[PDB]
Amino acid sequence: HHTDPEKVEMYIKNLQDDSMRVRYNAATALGKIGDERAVEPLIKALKDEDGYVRLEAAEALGEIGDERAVEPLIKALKDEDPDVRSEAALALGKIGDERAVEPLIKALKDEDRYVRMAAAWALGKIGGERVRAAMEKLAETGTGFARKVAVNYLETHK
Amino acid sequence: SKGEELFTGVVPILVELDGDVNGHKFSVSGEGEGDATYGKLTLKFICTTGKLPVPWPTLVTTLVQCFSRYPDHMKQHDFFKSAMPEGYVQERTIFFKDDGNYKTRAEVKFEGDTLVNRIELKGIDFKEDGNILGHKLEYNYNSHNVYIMADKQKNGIKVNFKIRHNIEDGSVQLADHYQQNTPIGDGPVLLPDNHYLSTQSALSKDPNEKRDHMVLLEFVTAAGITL
Repeated sequence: HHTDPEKVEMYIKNLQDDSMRVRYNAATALGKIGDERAVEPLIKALKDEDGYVRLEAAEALGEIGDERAVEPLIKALKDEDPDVRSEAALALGKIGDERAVEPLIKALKDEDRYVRMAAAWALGKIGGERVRAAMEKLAETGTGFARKVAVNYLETHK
Repeated sequence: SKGEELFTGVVPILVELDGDVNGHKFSVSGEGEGDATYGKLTLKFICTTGKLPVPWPTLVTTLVQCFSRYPDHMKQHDFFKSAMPEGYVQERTIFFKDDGNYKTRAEVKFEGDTLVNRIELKGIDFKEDGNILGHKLEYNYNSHNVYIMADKQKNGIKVNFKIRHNIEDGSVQLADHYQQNTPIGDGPVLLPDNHYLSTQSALSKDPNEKRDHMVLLEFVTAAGITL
């Protein structure tokens, strides 16, 4: 598909603007736009001094769906801020990489509920056998929120 | 689906809300029209009870997802349309980061041939010098993704998302939305694989209207599945 290079430049630049609302908007923008040139800059936005900015940059990388950002996202799951680590989960379920199956299953056990909920979807999205596998094991090794999820997938998915 | 046939052109819309936030009673009502062919929603909502105790954005989400533009290949996943015209029930719980929380119950259905949303809101724990009760929020909205996932156990969907409300001279007040929808009638409905929706909303103000109001321009368009 086609990406307006004028805006692409602008927004990747704006990613290092003094104002945070600016660089927050640049994240959302570049996610929708979906250009490969924004992936690298967005992983470096993933370490942004501001949390809300880190946060978008995450889902932004999810939207763009490039397999490059899988690892940095997995590391971003461990972010201090929970909201950021939630959107990182969601992002990883979008990309659909199997490499996020474990770190997501680990997040089903996260302290914050939204982050537990995010992962749930994300895994549900990725699916297939390597998910179906870890789910069947979790119906026994798991407990509480996480356990409730495992059974629900094995209910729905084959 | 039989529901989707209804939304083929432009369909008029109506919304009514009764709310109570930390005691502050109020009610909102709105009128407009929606072309699911473009995912477009265009409406005007007004506080009937004079002044609104909260900032308009909070209520956006609670105050129709049947007008969502589902692509051709994903047409099997529009639970909302499928549930019509009998309609569906949208129950939410909205935790504001470092502030209070809402509980809502909406009844979204077709009346004659107008889409109608009837909501019943309950707010608690909201800080008085909070952003909500302190009206510290900008008059605009962001693009968000609404994460959808079927509920085999019940017979509908668990929806979840995290709204980002801009502060006037500040960052962002978050809002974890925990949603759940369920059908009104007993008809058969589509239950979808995990996908999401991509929203674009615009807030504006009519100069001629003197009441407490909001002018909304939405564009929900579904994404996720691939074929």
